[PDB]
This record gives sequence, structure tokens and C-alpha cells, in this order.
Amino acid sequence: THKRRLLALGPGGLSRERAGLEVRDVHPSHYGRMCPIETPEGPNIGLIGSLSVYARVNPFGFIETPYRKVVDGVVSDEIVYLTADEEDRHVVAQANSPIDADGRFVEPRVLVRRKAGEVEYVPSSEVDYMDVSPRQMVSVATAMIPFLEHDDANRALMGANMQRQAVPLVRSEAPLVGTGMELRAAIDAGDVVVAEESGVIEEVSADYITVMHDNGTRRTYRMRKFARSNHGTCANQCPIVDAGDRVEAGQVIADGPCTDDGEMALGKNLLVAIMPWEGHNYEDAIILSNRLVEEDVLTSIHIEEHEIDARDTKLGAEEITRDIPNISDEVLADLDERGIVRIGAEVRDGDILVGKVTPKGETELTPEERLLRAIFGEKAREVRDTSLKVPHGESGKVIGIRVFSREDEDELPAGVNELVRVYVAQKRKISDGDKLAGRHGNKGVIGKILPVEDMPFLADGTPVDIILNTHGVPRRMNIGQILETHLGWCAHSGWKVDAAKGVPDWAARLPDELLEAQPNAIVSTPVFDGAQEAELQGLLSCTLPNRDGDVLVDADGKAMLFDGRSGEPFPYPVTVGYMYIMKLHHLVDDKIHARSTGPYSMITQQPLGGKAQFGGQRFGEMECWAMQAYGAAYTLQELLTIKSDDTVGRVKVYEAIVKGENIPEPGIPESFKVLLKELQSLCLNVE
Amino acid sequence: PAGTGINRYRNIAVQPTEEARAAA
Amino acid sequence: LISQRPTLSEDVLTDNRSQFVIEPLEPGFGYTLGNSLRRTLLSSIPGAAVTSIRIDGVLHEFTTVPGVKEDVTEIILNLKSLVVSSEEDEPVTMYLRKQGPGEVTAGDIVPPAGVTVHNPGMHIATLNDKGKLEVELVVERGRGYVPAVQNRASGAEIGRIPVDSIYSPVLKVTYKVDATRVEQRTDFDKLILDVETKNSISPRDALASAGKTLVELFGLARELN
Amino acid sequence: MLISQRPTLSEDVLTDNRSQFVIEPLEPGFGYTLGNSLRRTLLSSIPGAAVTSIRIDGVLHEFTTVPGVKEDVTEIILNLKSLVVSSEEDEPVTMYLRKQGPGEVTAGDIVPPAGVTVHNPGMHIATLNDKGKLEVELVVERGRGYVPAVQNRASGAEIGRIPVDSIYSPVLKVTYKVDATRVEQRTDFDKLILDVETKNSISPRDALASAGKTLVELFGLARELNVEAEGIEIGPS
Amino acid sequence: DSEAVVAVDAVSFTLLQDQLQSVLDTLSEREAGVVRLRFGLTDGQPRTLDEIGQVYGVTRERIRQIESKTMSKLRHPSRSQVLRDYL
Amino acid sequence: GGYDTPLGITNPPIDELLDRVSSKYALVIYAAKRARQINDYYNQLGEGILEYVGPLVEPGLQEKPLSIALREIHADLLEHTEG
Amino acid sequence: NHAQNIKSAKRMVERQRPQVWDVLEEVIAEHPVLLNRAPTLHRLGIQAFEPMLVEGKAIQLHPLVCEAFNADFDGDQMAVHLPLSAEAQAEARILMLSSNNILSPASGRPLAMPRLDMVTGLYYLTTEVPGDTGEYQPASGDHPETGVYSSPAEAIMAADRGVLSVRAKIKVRLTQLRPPVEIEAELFGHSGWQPGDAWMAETTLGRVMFNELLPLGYPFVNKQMHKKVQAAIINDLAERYPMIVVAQTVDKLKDAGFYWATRSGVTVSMADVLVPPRKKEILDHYEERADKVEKQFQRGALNHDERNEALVEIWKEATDEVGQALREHYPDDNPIITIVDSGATGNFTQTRTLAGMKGLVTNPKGEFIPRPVKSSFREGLTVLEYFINTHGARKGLADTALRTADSGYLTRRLVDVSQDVIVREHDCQTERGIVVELAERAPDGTLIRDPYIETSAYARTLGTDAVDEAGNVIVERGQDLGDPEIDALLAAGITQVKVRSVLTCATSTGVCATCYGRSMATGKLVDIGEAVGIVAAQSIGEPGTQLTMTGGLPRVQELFEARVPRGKAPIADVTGRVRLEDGERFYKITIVPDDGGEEVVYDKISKRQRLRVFKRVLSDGDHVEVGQQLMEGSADPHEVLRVQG
Amino acid sequence: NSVPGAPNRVSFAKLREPLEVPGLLDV
Ligand SMILES: [Mg+2]
Ligand SMILES: [Zn+2]
Repeated sequence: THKRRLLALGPGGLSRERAGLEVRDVHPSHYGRMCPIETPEGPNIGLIGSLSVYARVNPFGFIETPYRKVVDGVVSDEIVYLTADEEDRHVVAQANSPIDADGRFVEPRVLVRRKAGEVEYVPSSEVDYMDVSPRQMVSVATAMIPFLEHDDANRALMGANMQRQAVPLVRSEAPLVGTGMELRAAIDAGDVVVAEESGVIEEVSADYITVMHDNGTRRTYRMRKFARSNHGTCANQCPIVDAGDRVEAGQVIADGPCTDDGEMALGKNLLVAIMPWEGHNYEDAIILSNRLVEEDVLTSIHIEEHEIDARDTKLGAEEITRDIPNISDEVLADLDERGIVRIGAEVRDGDILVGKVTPKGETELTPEERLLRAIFGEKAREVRDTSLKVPHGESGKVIGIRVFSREDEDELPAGVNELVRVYVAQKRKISDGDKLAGRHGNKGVIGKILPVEDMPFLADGTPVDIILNTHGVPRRMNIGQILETHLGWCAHSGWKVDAAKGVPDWAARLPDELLEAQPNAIVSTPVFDGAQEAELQGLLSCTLPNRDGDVLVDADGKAMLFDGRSGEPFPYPVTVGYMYIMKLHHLVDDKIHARSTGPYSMITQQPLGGKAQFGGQRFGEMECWAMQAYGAAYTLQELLTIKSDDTVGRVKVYEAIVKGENIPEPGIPESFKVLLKELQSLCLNVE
Repeated sequence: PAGTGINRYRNIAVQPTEEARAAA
Repeated sequence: LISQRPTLSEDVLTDNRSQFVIEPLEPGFGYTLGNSLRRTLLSSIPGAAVTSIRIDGVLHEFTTVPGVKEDVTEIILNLKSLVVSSEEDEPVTMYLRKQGPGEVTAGDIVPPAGVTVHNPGMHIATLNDKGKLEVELVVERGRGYVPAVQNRASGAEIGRIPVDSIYSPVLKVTYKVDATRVEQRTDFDKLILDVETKNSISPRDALASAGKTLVELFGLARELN
Repeated sequence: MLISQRPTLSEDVLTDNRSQFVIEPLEPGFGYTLGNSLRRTLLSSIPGAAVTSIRIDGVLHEFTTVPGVKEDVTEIILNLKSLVVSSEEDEPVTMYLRKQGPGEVTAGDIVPPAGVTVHNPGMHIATLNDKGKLEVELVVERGRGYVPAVQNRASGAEIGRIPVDSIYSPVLKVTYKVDATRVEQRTDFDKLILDVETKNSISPRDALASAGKTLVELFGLARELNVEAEGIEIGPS
Repeated sequence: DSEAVVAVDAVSFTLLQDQLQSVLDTLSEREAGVVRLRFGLTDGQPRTLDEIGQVYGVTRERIRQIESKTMSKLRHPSRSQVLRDYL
Repeated sequence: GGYDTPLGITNPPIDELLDRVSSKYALVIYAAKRARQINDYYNQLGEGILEYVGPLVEPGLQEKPLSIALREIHADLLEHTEG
Repeated sequence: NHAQNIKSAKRMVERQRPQVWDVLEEVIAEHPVLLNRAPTLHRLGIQAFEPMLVEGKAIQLHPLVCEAFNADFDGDQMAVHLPLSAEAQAEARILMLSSNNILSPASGRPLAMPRLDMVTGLYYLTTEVPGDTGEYQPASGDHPETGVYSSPAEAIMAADRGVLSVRAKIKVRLTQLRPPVEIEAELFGHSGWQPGDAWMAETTLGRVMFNELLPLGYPFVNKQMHKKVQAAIINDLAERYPMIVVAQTVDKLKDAGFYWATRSGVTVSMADVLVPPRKKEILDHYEERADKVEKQFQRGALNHDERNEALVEIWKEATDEVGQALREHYPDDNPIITIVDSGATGNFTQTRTLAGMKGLVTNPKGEFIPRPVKSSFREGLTVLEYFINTHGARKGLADTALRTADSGYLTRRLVDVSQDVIVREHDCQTERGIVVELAERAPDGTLIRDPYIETSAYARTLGTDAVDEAGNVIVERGQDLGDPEIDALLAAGITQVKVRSVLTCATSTGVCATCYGRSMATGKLVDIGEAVGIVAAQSIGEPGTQLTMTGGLPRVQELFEARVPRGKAPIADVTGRVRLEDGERFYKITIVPDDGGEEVVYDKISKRQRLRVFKRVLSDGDHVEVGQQLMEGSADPHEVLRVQG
Repeated sequence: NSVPGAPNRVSFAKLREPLEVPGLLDV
């Protein structure tokens, strides 16, 4: 879904600030030609819409959309690809239209799309084209949100933007309830190695698969184990076949990052109760059981790249070695004999990765420095240590040492004698603050990871995993997640409806080999032709017990929960089930960011913000307004002089703190003197 | 000059009571 | 009042699970009693699990072994479901030696004395003709969950791959009461508790250890006067 | 196992029979295990006596009219409910509230028989306004917890004897809560903040000791299966 | 700005100056004057042993003997662990 | 009257404190200048003595000087003139 | 002794020796930090809190300040600053502390008043359900009544045993709570000595336990905790008690609210969303009406726009009928309706779109699609209905982005105008002050309360003394105009009160204090340095995002900018009877002057303007006022300055 | 269906659509 995006206005088009909202609205010819659901939710709403599912580009650069043509009521199978023009020449029926199972409709008055962007009822003779299927107007990512027809468009927007933000877990287990789009969406995304020609496995491994084709030839398939993606996440490829396996052409042979068994898998299936629990799930916060932390159910891998280079300079040339001035062998005990750290060395914050030293030159020293050198007998150490240090917060083992050299005659930038990249990876567990979400935009950070004993547990002894908030469900109009929860419980426990009357009435249009189901069996509700209310409740009637005779969930869908903390049963039963949630790429250590005293800017004297640095916070304009409104003059003076720009004031603040003395008076800010010098330089006598 | 910065509040002399100086 | 000492009993269903019915308990009290035993059993039973492993072929957690189908992290996630009980508080080591194609079961671990694998048929990994699996595992006592202990928190070399550990012989605990509550005020609760262990110890032993810990803790309210 | 951080217990005394206890630091999350347990065992395990049924002169069927008094029969009932009596005999003993003439009645004005006692004798019960004579019979036995009135089957034979509920617990109200003491050095340890108000029969410290005794005897049942099991133990004091 | 004030090393340097003044206070008058005028710590001008003997009325070889005495006196780790910390 | 006991940063209660000052800004500068005096007294404790009086309240074990100044104001041991 | 210089201490900090957390606790104790959400709309957007160390990596934040911050927990990030000086620590400690800022700067209502979870928990705790378990019955035949309790603690034990439901009607005897004013005053001689009181109440256990949260000086409540009732309660607490008692009461309310939010059992089931059984017949009958309108347009008997309007009226009436049928169909224990009926969140229309009918969905342009969405979100939409709903969803999101940008601009302009109005003097001591309406009466003789008294007549210093036909001087010059004096003047019957205001403050450098009246942030008088210009600018510019859009936020934006209104409804210039006359596509309404003057011609009066109905509709020869508006609409401010002073 | 290594994901799909999903990166 970073492929197949349509950018509406940009280079060779209108500017983002210049464009109004006439571009941002959805013209009624977007049906089947551009998805109205999937868009960025920021300022770029409606400018960046993805392609549809069945859409196809014309040679003339137009967006064809296929249609089953209907002739004399009989809808044929002549699929005709139509542009917007021939859309507007005709009238178009819908897929939710009762066919006779022989081509014709059974009702003469059919829903239809009038060519002026209108909807009419029509005699069943004048329509000449029908949609190929449902879900024709939806995106690829939005085609994977089940129970979409119950959800609201805003929360579907948040869910479709939430789908392409998951991180690949280490287990990568498939959802118990999906659509029919996960499988083809996986094998067309390219991140799964496909069995190209139909053959038999000659040898399986962990890095390669030697298929043996049916005519002599062989082929390996080199897995990319632990490849770094463009956002730090892992890209493993575990093979799925065994030694004597005969494969077919176009078959999945190795799951990628977010794939299980061939099909897509963005998260795990999790038990969930919808009660409000002790204010920890307050205002769209989520709690989790500790079983996720201990059992490694939600655990990503972040392969991070650090990179330093050995250039030349005016005073000589920088060099990479073990020798670092004024340093001990204790910090040096991990790097190799030539300076880099070895593979598998665990690092922490502020360790050395590449011991790098440059010629400082020779300067005059302070007399106290000279006296300490004379006392301890040490030399000047005339070469400056500027070694690569692993920055703040990052840790984990060192996977790879990618090192290049100009002396090894590779191509290198001008002046760089050696380039060395070091890949560090941390196996991040789940934690409080990690932004979790469902598949319907029901997002929320993890409020508190409870231990598994004081987590509200189901009446057989099963503790639930997460506990959502009730009040986030109705006022956001995304009860698609509640229907998904009920269906997830149904598909988890399995069912077998009665056959004494054969088909009960709700089970009529319900297709066959669904009247019974084994437990832990996956199902797929498609987007606009899926499960209904009557089918869901009737299937939830017979919901075969766990191991004993214990129907844990009533026909209402709820269940009786004993409180793990207090001990009493909860006085009203609570909706449970198996929601399919994911873990998103908004983790805490990507965001938590503090600074006491770090680097500064160059032209201005402000602390250089940004998490790449230690980084301040932009104390903006409205914050100045609010602290004016409190009347707090002194704190405003601190924030605008001696935490920001008073150069001689800052070191006096530091001295007064570590000496434990009173904070001195703020001096003149540096930016004001900059303004004074500019205004004097504009031939204005600023007396 | 708004709140703590105004001249009626910024120029406060603070010193203990002479009874309290006789307490120690 | 009702004047009869409460009684504990036993009911074995299977090997690694059983029931314990207590009678008679005070009204509105069997729930709290079962919950207290549940929170003890589910959290604070001392046992033993693996701590860190060492494979000869690899140096860190995030690579492969030439000859197997899974990799190091997949073998880690398989080995976290091992159950083995020690009797010695020292960290002992076991060994695993394998060659040739075939599935590497957990029962092919050669252990030292005192430790006992209770899940022999757990499939760890599978091998090919070039397969070569050779790994030692460090078993260690403990209780509750412990995080993966860092190698800078230790001082060990690159061979150690620190694993998480879950020292918990329990697997599943529930309780359910039977409040009699007749209209003659001889009303009592009959707590029926169900424990399920993961085959390390018997439920009788787990419950006896949990009740022993609670006997230790409740004298703190008692034996300060 | 060794707990490595010994929890303490400080009898911090508020107003006389409302002492507040703390237990800190605790293993996470054992405060929630034992605070609810201690609350319920303080509430419903300590023996003590209260009135069970009452026989009144003059009161036959309307339950509203008593001559000579200002009090109401319901008010009589709740005042006698709020009366601490410590029996020492495991049987229903009787009492006889007799007072003649106009005057107000306190709790000590009843004659206590042997084995029972009145702890708040200055607690006013009744106010006989003018020329009233009182003859109330009161059945007190000891029990545990709290129990509503036995209905008209067993307590309906003697039509004078109409029943009441029984606040048998010497404690009255128990609250408990946890804290987050020393989350980094002691690594998320809990402080259970117990707070108990009893009557003037026994002390909160005495009630805590009795509940600890009964609870450790209750968990002796679970301990007497394999005493040679490894538990988790602090050790000394 | 890699050529800016690092601002912990400046206050470290001032504190180092004060601790060094204390360490020179722990020695005698002639010793402190010799080291101060030798390395120029009191003014910014390192004079030589001939100048120190000029202001002291003794041989420059006596100044070198005083120097060796003071450097032996300084090289107690029991005395100068607090200055070993400062590098 | 009988309300509660405070704890932490709200001790002493500032609603009780504002009975002793005109504005809350005067309260702020009151406490601030007393804290500067207390901090300079703690700095002057290593050297010789002068008129910088110490904490009039027996302070805490390890107390911030601002809190000592606040409890001193709440004890009404101090006096002040406006600008 | 853990470091011999600052360098050893710095390397101890980087290498994180385990004593450093103890040292961190030592330096953290009594040292407030500043918190800050992204964009700071108003003054409560920056608060100060005493910190405390928490494992993990996320700022644990108290749940009652998210209303003030406007910060839900969907992944929003907050910055943290730190004061260093003694002056700055005092400023953050006394001024910007969390407990010191509960009331609004805008309207003085408490912003720390609880919400969704706490409000639902308190609503479940304080509702009363008849026929509950352990209910007091007055039945006393052979058995007694069995519904009375000597103590709430006895009732607590009766609820811990499975006898008493907490929402059951009972008759306890409270000894430690103030009875409400009637029972107290009738029970004894006005000395409401709730320490020594001993009195009975026919209430719930839940309302007793709820009023145990409130202070002892507070009377009993004995009501059902709607959110408006809780707002009134915290208003009374703040305007009567010191703020520390309000803070502790609000904290206790939060804890009891969560503890009963768990036990309330408010879940959501797919069976808990019921559709009305007579929905389909309603849609059938209104479909017959719609089909008749469609046939009427198919005859050509009316135009296309008019049949659009006919379908719009038909389906709006149909949607309202569906909403009424759903309202009568649902019982109150239904958690979806329980959330709204508590006042936790949500309107009924969200429930109507959940079950029932979606209704009419707008065009991209803003027009109405004539095909309604006749399926609920529980029943699942169809594809064309989803395509119809996407227009309004997308337009709403774009409107929200543009509205927060424009609100930022409006607050920029307002701060840049009003930044130089601070309180500088105690009293300008003029007598010039405006007059406030203050509950103009009913013709039957009733002084009916005006709605906008609490926004206009509250919190101001009276410039005139309040007298009743020169009888008793009921309220002196310079009272705060709080609640009881307003009730007193309402009892006295006087309405027009010449109160002082900043529109007539005689001070030059800024405004004075008594002309500003009571500060909304404190409830006391404003101090003599508070920059009320920035408070006013932030309180005006803040809720502009909730302004739902000639009228709306641009209409507000041009109103301060003194622009010309595009719908410029004209005004009179003099009294007299009108020469009302309607021309050709635009009207030509003249006015006969009542005085010696010229007949004032008004030329360009377009057909979109209508006759102003006042007093009855406007008519020809109606005697007009001096500056009475000619048409009903927008009057320009510049000429109404030039007319009416 | 119509893909050899697909898992047996049962569907509630009442409508039988004859057109298959295209080769998604054909654009
Ligand atoms: Mg948010
Ligand atoms: Zn004024």
C-alpha cells in the first residue's frame, strides 16, 4: 500500500496549501476507481488515496474498472473493463442483487447507480452492466478489515491506516477471522518467496530451499534471515515446507515478516473482555496480561544500523584502532584487536562500537592540566579521540560488522579511507506505552501490564489477555469490533449446529461445511458479503464446550468473570471473545526523549532539538501565552534566558546547582543581541 | 510586568519577626 | 454459631491436574479463600527452568545454524516451553548432542542427575544430512517469572545466549464455591478448587507449598502479639 | 525460598478502637492476596454475641405502638442491635429489660445475667415518657459474622419472641488498599494499608491476632499435605 | 556546535582548581610557592628554577631538589586519589 | 474546620496560607525571598556568621528550602512589606 | 560519599549504580515539574505536578486532568519541563499546581469534575432500582419490616453477605452525616451537629456510601448522580469550601467512581443493541409517502428541487419517528442507553445510528442526498450506503483540521490585541457601569429566571446599591453577585442592576480590580497583577474547535474584525411608521420619520432578507425604533455604532 | 481456492464472484 497510491496534487499539480477541499472530497466516480476509505488522517486527507482492488490502468492513463455486463436481465460473464466515460454512458447494478442462479434477477426493481452520480430503482431490463463482486470500491488494506459494513467510515479510516503500521512479531500467527484478501495480499506483496516451478523439495534448510524440478533442473531459494528493513524491523523468512514435499507453481514456500502459513498476519489472536477495569483502561487505554510479556507473544525485533567513517583531514588522517587516549581497558574489553566490536557483543548506552581517533594537533595546555600530567607522568596524547559511541537508550547484541575500506579498493566517498557500519538489534518486549490497536481503529497505548493472577479470569481458570474500555465502543460507532469479538470466540471454540431438523432457519443462506467446525479453525468474512446478525447469534447458540461440559459463553455472548484481584464474581456477565489485535510502530523508546544539557545550535545559541540529539522541547508561542496568563514572570524569564540563550548564564546556573548555591540572575538573552546587531547593521541607530 | 513581575510584588522585603529572632 | 473445624480433602482427576474440595467454610468466605490460593498458586510456586544456552556454532541470538530448518530464536521459543525440575539450588548444566537428519526431540537431552525432563516428545528442531545440533543448557531454580539476565549483569562470554525463564510448575487454576445457605442459618460454603500443573510436581505438592507460604505470611499478622 | 525483604507490621493507633495497620514491603502483589483475606476473616470469623430475638410486653401485632414511650419499635430494635454484649456460653441465654415509671433508659439499666456483660452501659436505649412500665425479654447467643433474622418458621412459634439480625462480629468496618513502595530499589513492592474500626468489646489488635490465628489454622489444612515442600519463608523476627 | 561550551567540564575545571588549591594548602609554604611559580599557576607565567631561586635566595639546584621532593610528595595515591579522579 | 490532612507538596494548605497574604503573587515572592535567604545561610554556614537567620522552623530530615520557607510563612513567624 | 568529584558522579550517572535511584528520590522530593500537552489552547494546558518515580518509560498521568489538557490516551505525547530557581519553583508550586486549578478561567465551572468511567460508576452506585435484594418493605404483619439498619457499617456487612443490593431502598440511621436542611431544622434547633446527630433516612446504601465521600459539613444529597448534578455539587463545594477540600473530595470521588465502574457491568453485546420491532413498518409507511412524492415528480407536477425538499422533510420526520420508537423501546438497564442517560458521553443520535436508522447523509457540497440510509450500523450497511456516508466523514475530518488551524489564528489575533490589559488598580471608583437584565419576569407575575444569568450577571461587583422601592437596601454596593445575593434580588423582584464592568473602567493603564469583578479562576476577587487580557483571549479562542460552523466560526471571526456582514440586514435610523414596499428581486423599504427629518430611503434589500418579527411580524406602517433592525439577520457594527452610540 | 498452498480458510461468502483479484502490482 505504499505501492498503488495516487497522489492527487503535487509536482506538476496544485500545492497542498493552495488546494482547498474540492480536491479533498470524493467524487461519485471514485467507486471502484479509488478507495474512499484509505487516506492519511493528518492534513493530507483525501489527497493521497490508494488504488481500488480490481482497478486497472488504461493505456491512455485512465482507471478502468471491470464490470459484468447484463443482457436482457441475464448478467453474463463477459467482464468488460470500463473507464469513467462508459460508466457515465450507462447504468450499473449492484452485487447485492438476487440473481436467479441462472443469470437473471428475481425482482424487477433493482438498485442502480444513475450516471449523474445518483441512485435510482430501475426496471430490470435497462441495466447493461453489473459490478464484478462486492468490495470493488475498497482499498487493498481496507479489504482486510472484517465486518467493514458495520463499521463507521472514520474508524475504518483509522483501521486502514492502522493496518500498515504493525510490526512483525517473532511468532507471526494468523488471525482467526479475516477476509479472503490476506492470502493473495501476502503472495502479491512480494515479501514471501514463492515456489516458482512445480517440483519436489530436494533439501530444506534454514537459509535456502533446493527444489528439484520435474525436468532435471534445480534451484535454490536463499532466505534473507534478519534483513534490516527501512524502519529497523526484521525481515526473516522461515521456510514452511519439509524434505519430501512436492510443491506446485505459485505456492508459498517460506513465510515472510508478517505472514503465517501463506496468508497475512499482522498480530496475534487475543482473549478480550469489554469491561471497564479499575480506571486503568480509562479513555481508550488498554491493559494486558503478563502472559504476553512472559510468553513472548508480542515481541518485535529492531535491527538498528550505526555507521561511522574514517576520513582524512588537514592535520593528517583519522584512524580506527584499539588505542583510545585517556581511557581504560575495561570499556575496551569488548571491541576486537583492530577497533570494531565483535559479533555478539552486548552493548549498552554509551559504550564504544568503533574505536576511532583523529589527529588533534598540538595545543597549549592549561597549567593545571600540565601539572596533573607532570604528577601522573602521562603525555599529552596529541590525537583526539572522536570514537563512535552507541547513543542513548539503544542496546542489544551486535549482529553484523559491515566494514569497507578505500585501501580495499571499493568505491567510497571522497576522502573516506574506511567506512564501517554496525548493526545492533534489540528484541523489544511489549511494554506500557506501546501503541496497540485492533483492526477497526480502536487504538490505545498499554496502560498497565498486570500480573496474570490479578487479571479477571474466565470461570474455567483461563485469564483473559487484554481488557478494553466499553465507552470507546458506542460513541465511536465501531461495533464491528464487537461483532468480530463474538465471531472470534465462535471460531475459537468451534461449533456444530444441530442436524435433527437439518438446517435451522437462520442457517439457510449460510453456506455448507460451516454447520460444524473444529476448534481453532480460521474463517473469513468478506467485506460486503459476510456474516449477518441472525447467522452470528444462531451460530453462537451452539458453541461446543471446552474440555468438560462447560458452555463458557451464553447465547447473549457474555460470560461470568471472577475478579482476579478481589475474588468475588463480577455481578454482571461480560462480553468476551478472541479479538485480533496488533502492535504498532509507535513504541516508547522511539519517543521517550529527555535532555538536561547536550549539544547546542550553531548560529543561534539554542539547545538543538530533535531525538537524534539530546534535544530540548520547543517552548512555543501558546506556552508563552499560558505562562503569561498565570502571571508567572520568573519561570518565563528562566525559560527564555537561562535555559535557552544566556550563554554565560547557563554555566553559572550549572555551577550554582552543583555548588548547591542560589540560582543567579538571568542576563541578556543572546537572540536579543543578535537582533540588536542586525538592526545596527541595517543602518539603524538602535539607542 | 504581569503578576509576579510588577513592582508592588517584586520588591518585597522579607525578614523574620523580631520575636522569632529571639526564639533562637 | 457453627462449630466444626474446616476440613481439606483431595480429588485426583488426571496426573497433572486434580481437585481439592474444602468444607465447610464461612458464607461469603470461600470465594476469597479460593482467590487467595489462586493468586498464590499462579505466581509463587518455586520450580526451575532453563536460564541461558550455548550453541557452539553461533555467537548471538539472531542468526542461523547451518543444518537445521529453524534458527536460534525459533529454537529459543521452542525451548521456553521446556519443563524440568531440579533438586539443587546450584545452576547445573545439561547437554544436547545430535547429528544426521531427523527431528530433535526434547527427550534426546542427556541431563545430569537431579533434573528431569517431563516433556520428552517436545519437538525442538529438525535437521538434515548436513545437520549438526550441539548445545548445552543451563538449568536453574527460581520462582515466578524472571527476565533474561544480562551478560553485562553477568560476566560470561559470547557463548551464553540469555533466555527468559518462567519458573512456574502451575499451569491452570480455578475455584468455584457451593454456598449452601439454608433458611436455618447453618449456612456454609464448600470451596471446590481445581489446580492443573505442567507435570513438574503434583497438584498436592504445589498446593502444600502454597499453603506453607501462606502459613508463613499469616503469622506476621498473628505472631506479633 | 527466602523472601529477601522482610515485611513488618506497625500497630498505628488512631482513636481508641479504630487502629490502622500497615504491612510493608510486600511481594507483588501479595497485599491484594492477603488484605481481602484478612478483611473477610476479620469480618466473619471472630466469635461474639448480640441479641437474636426479643419479647416485649404490650407489643403484639402492630409493631408500631408502644404505650408510655417516645421511641419506636423499629428504633427499639436498632438500638438493641447496636448493643455490645460479650457472652461466654455457647447457648442462647435470656435477658429481661424491666423499668417502671417515666424516665429514659440506658443500656446498663437492664439486669445482666451471668456470663454476659454490657460494655456501653451509658448507651441510651429508651425514653419512657409518662407512667410507663417496661418488660422486655431479650435472647442473646454468641456467634460469628453477621446473620439476618431467622424467619417465621423457627422464630414464629413464640409470638412474643420476634427476631432481629445479629451483628456478631466485634469488628465493624474494615477497609484496605495497596501502595507502590520503592518501585526501583525494592522493585515494585506493595504496602497494604489496613484500617479497622471495632466496637468497645475487643481491640483491633486483639481482633487481628485472633484472625491471624484462625487463618493460620485454616491454612494448616493445606500445609498438612506435604510439609516437606519448599515454600517461601521469611524466617526470623 | 562541537566547538561550544560543554559546560560540565568548565565547572569541573573550576572545582579542580579549588581542590588543587586545597592540595597545595596541605603542603608547606616553600613547596607551594615553588610549584605555583614553577608551573605559573598563580599568574599564568611559568618561571624557571633560576627565577624561583632568584626570588628565594638559594641555588637552582636547590629548586630542583625541592621539585623532586614535591613530586615525590604528590605521588602518594593516598594523597592524590582525588586528583586521579580528575582525568 | 476539620477537613483532612494534606501530604506532599500541598502541605501546608495554600488556602490557609492565603489568609496570611494579600495576593498569591505576594505569597510567591514572600516564599521565594525567604528561600533565597535560607539557601544563603546554608552557604554561609561553612564560613563565618552574619545576620542571615536560619530556618525558624525545625526543618525536616532532608527538606527543600522552599518548603521550609512555606512552613515558616504558615507559622506566621515572618513579616514583609510590599513594593 | 559516593564520588570524589563531579566527574566520578557523572560516570556513576552514566553507568547507573543502584544507589542513584535513592539519591534521585532524595532530590525529587518536593520539587515540582511542569507538564505540557501539544497545542496549548488555554491556561490549563500547562500544569505543575509533584513527580514520583514509576517503572517503565511512559508518563503516568492523573486521569482527572485529561479533561483540562484535552489529552486522550490514544498515543498522545506530553512534554515535561522543569523549574530551577527558587522563584520559579515557588511560581510552579503555588500558582500552576494541579489542585489549585480546578475551576475554569472561562466560566468558573470545575474542569476536574469526573467523567466517563467515574461518572458511570457513580451513576450505577447512586441509582435506585425498586424491588432489589434486601429492599426495605414497610410490611409488618406477623413478620416485621426488615429494612432498617442501625449503622451503615452494619449495612456494609449486610451487603458483603449476599443480602443487600447497594441500590436497594433501606432505612439506615446515620450518626456522622448532616441530614438535609428540612430534617435537620425540624429535628433540632438549627445546630446541625452531624458529629452528634442521630437520625434516620430512607435511602440507598449506595447514596450513603457516596455521601461518605463528601465532607462532614456538607448536607446529605439523596439524589441520583447525573453529571449535571455532580457539576452542581462540585460547584457548591468550590464556592463554599477551601480548594484543598475540593481536591481531596474529587480524588475520593475518582477512586469510588472507578471501583464502581468495574462492578457496574456496562459491557457491549451484539444482543445488547436492539432494533425496534416496528421499524420496518415505519419505513414502509414513509416509503409509501416517498413513493407518492416520486410519482408526483414523475408527473411533472412539481420541480426537482421541490421534490428533493419533500423527500428531505419526509425522511427527517421518518428518522425522528425511528428515534422515538427506539427511545420507548429501550429499557434503562441497557448499557448503551445507560452510558448516555448517566451523562457520561454521547447523544442519543449515536444510538440511533447504532440501531434504527442512519438517516440522511450530506453531499460533498453540503446538500442532502435524497436516498436515506435505511440500515443501522448493527444491521450492516450496503456498499452504496457506505459510499454515501464517506462524503460526510471525509468532509468532517477536513473541517476539523481547518477549524483547529483557524482557531489557532483567532487566538493569535486576540492575544496580540488584548495582551496589554492587566489589572493595575484596586478600584477605579467610577459609578459608570452597565445595566444587566437579570431575570425579566413573566406576565402572570412570576420573576422567571433568565437563562444567561450565570454568564452575564454572575461574579461582578455591584456599582449601584440594590434597593426595593426604597424599602430595605437589600444588597450593598460592591458585592460579588454570587448565588445567594442573586436569589435575594430574585425574591425582592428587582431585575435591572447597574453593575460595574470593564467596559466602563475609569482606570487608564489597563483596568482596575472592582470593575473586573470576581476572578473566575479563584472565586475570590482578582489580584492586582493578573493579566486578564490573556485569560480572556485564551478563553475565547479555546472552544472554537467545538464551534460547528451566515453563521459559525468565520462569522465570529469577522465579528471581532469589525467586517461588513455579507447578509447585511439593515437597521432603522429614526422612529416612525415604515413605508414597507417590495420591489423587483430586491425590496425598496422606506421609513417615514416621526421627527422633523427626511424620509430615509433603503435601496438594496435583496429577496433573501425577511421581515423581522418582534414584540408579531413586521408590517407596513409599523412604528419603528431609532435603530431597530429592518430585516431579520446580521446588522453591521459600524453603523449601529453611528446610530445607537 | 485456486492457489495450491492456501490454508483452508472457510468463508461466509454467499456471492460467487467469477472475476479473480488481479496481479496487484500490475500498475
Ligand atoms: Mg489523542
Ligand atoms: Zn474600574
